[PDB]
Amino acid sequence: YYDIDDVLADGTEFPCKFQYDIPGLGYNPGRPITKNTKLSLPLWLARILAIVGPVPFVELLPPDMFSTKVMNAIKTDPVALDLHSINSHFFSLAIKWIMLFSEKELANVVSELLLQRAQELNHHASSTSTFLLKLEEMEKEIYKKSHESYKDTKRWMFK
Amino acid sequence: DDDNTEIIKSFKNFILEFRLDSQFIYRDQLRNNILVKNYSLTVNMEHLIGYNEDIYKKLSDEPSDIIPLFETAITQVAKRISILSRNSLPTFQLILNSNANQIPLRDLDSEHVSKIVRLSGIIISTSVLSSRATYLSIMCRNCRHTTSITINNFTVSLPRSCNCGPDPYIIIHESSKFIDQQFLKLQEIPELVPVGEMPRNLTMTCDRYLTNKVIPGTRVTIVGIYSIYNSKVAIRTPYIKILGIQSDVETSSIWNSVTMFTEEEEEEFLQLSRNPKLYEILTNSIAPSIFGNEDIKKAIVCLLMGGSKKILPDGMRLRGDINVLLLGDPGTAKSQLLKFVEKVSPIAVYTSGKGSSAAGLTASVQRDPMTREFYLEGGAMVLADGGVVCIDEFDKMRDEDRVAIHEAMEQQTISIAKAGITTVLNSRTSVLAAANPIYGRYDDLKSPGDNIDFQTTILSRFDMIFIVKDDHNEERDISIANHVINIHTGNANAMQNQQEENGSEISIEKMKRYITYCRLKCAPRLSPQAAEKLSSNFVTIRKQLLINELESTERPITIRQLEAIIRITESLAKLELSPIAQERHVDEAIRLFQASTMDAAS
Amino acid sequence: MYGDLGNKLVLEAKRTKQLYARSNQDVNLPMYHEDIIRNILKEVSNLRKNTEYLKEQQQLGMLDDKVAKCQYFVTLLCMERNKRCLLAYQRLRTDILDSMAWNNNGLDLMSSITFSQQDTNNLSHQEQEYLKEYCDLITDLKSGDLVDIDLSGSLVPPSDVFIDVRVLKDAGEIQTEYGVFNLIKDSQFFVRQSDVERLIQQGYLQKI
Amino acid sequence: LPAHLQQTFSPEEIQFIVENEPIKIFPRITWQLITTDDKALNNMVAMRSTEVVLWIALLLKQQSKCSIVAPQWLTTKELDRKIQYEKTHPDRFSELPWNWLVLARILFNKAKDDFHDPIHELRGKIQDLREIRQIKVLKGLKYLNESHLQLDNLSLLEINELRPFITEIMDKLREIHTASL
Amino acid sequence: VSPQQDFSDLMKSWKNERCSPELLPYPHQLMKRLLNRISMQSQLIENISMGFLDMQNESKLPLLCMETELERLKFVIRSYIRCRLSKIDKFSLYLRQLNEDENSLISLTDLLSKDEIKYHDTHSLIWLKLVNDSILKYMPEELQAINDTEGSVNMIDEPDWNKFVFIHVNGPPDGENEFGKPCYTVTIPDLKEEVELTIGSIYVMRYEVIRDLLRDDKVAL
Ligand SMILES: Nc1ncnc2c1ncn2[C@@H]1O[C@H](COP(=O)(O)OP(=O)(O)NP(=O)(O)O)[C@@H](O)[C@H]1O
Repeated sequence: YYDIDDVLADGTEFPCKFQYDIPGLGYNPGRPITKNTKLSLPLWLARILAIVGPVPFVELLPPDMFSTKVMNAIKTDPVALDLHSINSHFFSLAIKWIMLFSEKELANVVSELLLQRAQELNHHASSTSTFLLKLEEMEKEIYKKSHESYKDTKRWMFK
Repeated sequence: DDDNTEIIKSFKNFILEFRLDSQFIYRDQLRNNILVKNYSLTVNMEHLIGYNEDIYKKLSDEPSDIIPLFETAITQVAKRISILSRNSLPTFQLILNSNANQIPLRDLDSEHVSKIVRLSGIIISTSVLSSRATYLSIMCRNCRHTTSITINNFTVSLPRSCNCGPDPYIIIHESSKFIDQQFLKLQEIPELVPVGEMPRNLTMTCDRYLTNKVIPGTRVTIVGIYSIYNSKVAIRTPYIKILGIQSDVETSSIWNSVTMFTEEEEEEFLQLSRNPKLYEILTNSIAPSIFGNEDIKKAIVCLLMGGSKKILPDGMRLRGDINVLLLGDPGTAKSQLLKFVEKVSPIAVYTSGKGSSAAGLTASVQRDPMTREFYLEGGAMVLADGGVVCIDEFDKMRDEDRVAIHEAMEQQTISIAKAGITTVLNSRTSVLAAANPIYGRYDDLKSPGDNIDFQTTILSRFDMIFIVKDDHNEERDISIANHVINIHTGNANAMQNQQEENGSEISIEKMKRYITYCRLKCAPRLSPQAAEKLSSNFVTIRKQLLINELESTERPITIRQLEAIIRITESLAKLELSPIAQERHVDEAIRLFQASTMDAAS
Repeated sequence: MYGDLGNKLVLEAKRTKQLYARSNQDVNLPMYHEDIIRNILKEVSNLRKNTEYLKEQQQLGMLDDKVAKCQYFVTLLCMERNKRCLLAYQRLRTDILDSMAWNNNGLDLMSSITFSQQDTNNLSHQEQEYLKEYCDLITDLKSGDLVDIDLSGSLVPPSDVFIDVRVLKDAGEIQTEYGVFNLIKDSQFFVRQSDVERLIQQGYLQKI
Repeated sequence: LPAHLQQTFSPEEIQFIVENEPIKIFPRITWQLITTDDKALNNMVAMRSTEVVLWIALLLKQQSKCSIVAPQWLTTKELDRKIQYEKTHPDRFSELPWNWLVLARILFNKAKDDFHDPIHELRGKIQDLREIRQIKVLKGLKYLNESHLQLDNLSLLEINELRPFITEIMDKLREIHTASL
Repeated sequence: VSPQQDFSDLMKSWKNERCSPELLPYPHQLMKRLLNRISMQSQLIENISMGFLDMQNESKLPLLCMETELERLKFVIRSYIRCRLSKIDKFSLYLRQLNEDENSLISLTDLLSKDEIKYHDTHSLIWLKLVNDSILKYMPEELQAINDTEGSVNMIDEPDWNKFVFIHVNGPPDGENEFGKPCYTVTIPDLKEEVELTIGSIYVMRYEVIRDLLRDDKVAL
């Protein structure tokens, strides 16, 4: 889409092995690659590669960032974990995998991640320290519109 | 204490009532910081003297007996601010600074003891974090009476009242609350007032949000209170408890670090990048003192920015930024120059050694003769990490860890396997070699090599090596000689640089903030073809110095020399604040080391 | 190695979004990358060159192979990919410039976009023609109203009503309109909000 | 293309909104003015209570040919009943004139002379009022969920200043949640 | 017809406008009488202003009061229109996606002002000039279209009726849709059940579920 982050979000590679042999290698001299050869792939191409085959072209193993490891890691103390370190595009992404793969539980978890995050993120409304570094890009911009709102507001409040 | 409670009301008044037109600055500051979890407030004593003189007159009198009271109210203030009731809320810290009036350290005796003293000095070494009590409670060893002590500041042994006796109480360690304490060892400023003697160090102590606020070895200002405690007649050890501490300009820096942001910087730093003269105007920042020597003058800049440092897996990592040689005849200005260079660095250590001033040039681990157990004592190179390396007398450097310089410059590290400790500790420090060459101009008609100790390899270890040759030549002098008498009185050249400040030139305390600024953004990099150009340039540098060596001349060149010139590219580029580097961009870095190639040809 | 090349470009698009975002706002777009998009273009033409070739090859020996069926469902994606990148790059590159139009012309008496938007040469000619054509279009919005608007002007609400503006090294006076207020270096006034709006954006007036 | 803000209103603007509200004044003066949205009036009785719009009163107060009445809601002893209601109702925000914060700054800037002892009093009471109200806001912010919001009594300044944060966020909430299906 | 109701609904339109999720109808039926009314006294005031030069061989207060009234009212419609022009640009494609379609309600004279449709297509057209001469040459065949593929996606966007916004409820009550407990209204959300509503209560939610109530003028924003 026309937000840079939308073409940028599919710039992430996901573990995927193909269910078929694929002559005309997309990458160098296969020319085919044998079925079930593991490869990290951009979501923009991969997203449909499941939708067409009724068995799909691609198997799509679970991503490294959605591991039980991380999924409960966030469940422990959401504020402390660094989202910038993980992707950094996550809410801009996890939304895409939860659409494409259509999961139901991790959602109810993830939403809460952003919730707690925002509970804190509002607390910076007042005029960082270590925190400002570790935010996701959308988590970084929410800060912009939110903060700058105040940043104008107080400047109005006095002269 | 209800007198103190009236004082409590007095400060609650002080906060709720006070106004700068119209917001109540401290009041805003509170709800601001409670979400920071700062739990502390910095109050101008002038808004205080402006609010009520009385409370200060008694505050300035025995502040020790009041400062906690001052807090007991503002910690209550948060109660009437943070939340509404009808948790747990930590007892506040307070940090007060004021313009005040500066006092020199050598004159501090008796008198002002147990009062406020603003003063600067400089910290030498940081003590390790030492945690101290905040709340503690105790059951009796005998009657099992449950005591609760709030330990407050600012010794005091545990109270014995419910055999029962003499004092049957041991801490409930499980339920207790705590705080850190720093124990600053800090030293008077280098300039005043040594008279003839040695600089004193007077010990002070941080706590809570004051801790780790100040780097070892940086210029700082502490206010605090002059006081004493026994610490094995009556002969008690002098010290100062700390409130509040403020960095001398900035110093901020640490860690990661600071801007913050004051937007005009980005623009003003970008306009610098849009100034074609900026590289060269940096060159004109470096020596208001030194007129001329523009070559090495361009050479200093590129170091400070930091060069390419790229970590590519596996653990292989190449250094930045590099090394430089000021070796040349006395009259080079290179010590005067270096005494510019270190003052330029945000963080660095000036070493004329041997090692400076008393420093083992490398950290020398030395046993605490009390309670045994070797501990690393720190080192000039160690403390200067991520900062400039200053060296004079490099003819004379310690030979054993001369090699630790032969190493730390390159591998960005020093390995100490000595005694117990095996830790390989970081010196990313970038060296500038200022030593005086053997016999001055006499190594010029000789083999210019082996000039440095007994091996030529040190040169390879260094990068930008520069031989400064001043013949007594006409008119290049008469203009700098003209420059001289202006420089001295009345600073007729130091006024002439202030209209270049308005016209062009940088302020250079700025230059700190510039180089601090663009060293924290990610490392710049060249496009491929300037590199291949380094390949056809150097294939002829190396070709040239085998052909130059057709005379069987001993020497000088390595493959770390080409790479050395590489790092100069990302240096001069990091000036630009550009992720890339242009062909010619790199090219004047080439012409910049090209004089050193003729240093090989001479 | 494939649709990646555009990602450098959209990354640059991120940074150049940041150069308008806080920013503080001086605008001044760095350049149109003519070289890199053409690298993309030689591969985007190469892609449909390969695909047109396969459209020949599918007709002969591939025989609508289920895999031969893939690369139309595959390479064309990167066509859409590039398109996304380029489009949004330019929609950025334009939205920023249309914004650069609206704010200032600019304002009286614009009277020209000349020297305004200092990029000039640096801004790619297709965008130069476009932009100037677009403010040609906005002049027609000055035609439609008949307010009078002063859409380009009067962005911020009025108050109240009189202010003191000081002139900065500006002469002047251009004040033939309304009445002649005699602009001199270090000259301030006491005047209503109305006349302010033009020379305050024209840079001549200052203090509010 | 407004760029800024853009969805939310600038406080600078919202003040222009509230400035359009009716209030009472005490005229010095005894054409028409015609205007548009004014109606009134014929030469308006001096030294008497009369209803007008704010901004006109602002300007004539700037000529001091009028005097603005303190709103009957704005008083010390009144602020007490409301803030007390505020402490004893940890969830509801009680009740307010709703343009008030703006009104406060507006009047204190100029109208300051007409009140009796607003100085060093109300600015504190409303600072604190805005305080406990602000924590009531911020504490209410943990119930934040899609899709329901009761802000009930909250001022347009109060709200608008924080608008981007709940709006923008809540979209990221609802979108993903219903997206689950 | 009340001149004050004109500006009341002018602000209603404006205030609703910037906060709005997406572009809504152009109130020409009332604005018209306005854009004329402004020039009415815009001309009148100068007659009594230069007529004030006739006494010159005192009361300027309502003079510049009246003057002020204009620029204060004239600025009003600016943000209103400009915002729409922006949302037009933002939606320029979708506007045509609804335009080429028969059903249901289109630009016509109905959604856009005459200047708005002119600006609309002139902008999208010149946009096409700029995009076509530069990145579509260079224009492989399936790529020759700027619109839905399908996926992803594009604009399309943004018929987002789902978005969150602040609102304030009001209507001239029968005391229609009022069910209690004190007050109206429903109706239940797409994935959830009823809340419901009262006028004194400001209830934030999806623009879809509440949209009719903007159309009904049952709630402020
Ligand atoms: N631009 C200049 N060039 C040369 N000399 C200068 C300059 N400006 C000042 N001087 C004077 O000349 C001296 C320059 O330093 P110099 O004689 O080279 O000693 P040095 O080499 O820097 N010290 P050392 O490292 O031990 O050899 C200073 O003592 C100044 O008094």
